[PDB]
Amino acid sequence: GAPATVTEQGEDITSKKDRGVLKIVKRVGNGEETPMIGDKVYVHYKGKLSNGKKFDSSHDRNEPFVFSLGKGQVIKAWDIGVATMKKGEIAHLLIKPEYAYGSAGSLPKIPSNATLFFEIELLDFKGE
Ligand SMILES: COc1cc2cc(c1OC)OCC[C@@H](C)n1cc(nn1)C[C@H](C)COC(=O)[C@@H]1CCCCN1C(=O)[C@H]2C1CCCCC1
Repeated sequence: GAPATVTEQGEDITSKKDRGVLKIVKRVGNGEETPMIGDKVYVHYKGKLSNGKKFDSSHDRNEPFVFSLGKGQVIKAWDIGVATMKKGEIAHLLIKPEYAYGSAGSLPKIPSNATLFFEIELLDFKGE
């Protein structure tokens, strides 16, 4: 399914080219601006352990997930991946633990050495 597809076909958007963050554009956005560091960003997402079944989803709380880009309020993979997204874009990310919660994990939700999969819809972003 979608995680395997990202493993097979996604682009590596890491600087190191260690395949730590793999991306597929699922629905193209408009604009020519991507967000830059400091911006306030609005998304809807669905996220899950890659080997898991149930999502954490913003829709389940019926409100968008807001954060500031590059300010370390979210995992390194979101800081990296959302910086590549256009407004209206839907992207799939697959993320190795080094760009998420690492060998320490983040229990109870995230175990040690967890790979993570998200679908992200970029709704909007505004400059600091
Ligand atoms: C490790 O803790 C969590 C991880 C994740 C979600 C968590 C969470 O408990 C704080 O709560 C979901 C409740 C919403 C409103 N939320 C998200 C955050 N703050 N509040 C942002 C989080 C503090 C950090 O989350 C992230 O950096 C990423 C990207 C943004 C969306 C949430 N993220 C997660 O890692 C989720 C997990 C995704 C895989 C399945 C388990 C949840």
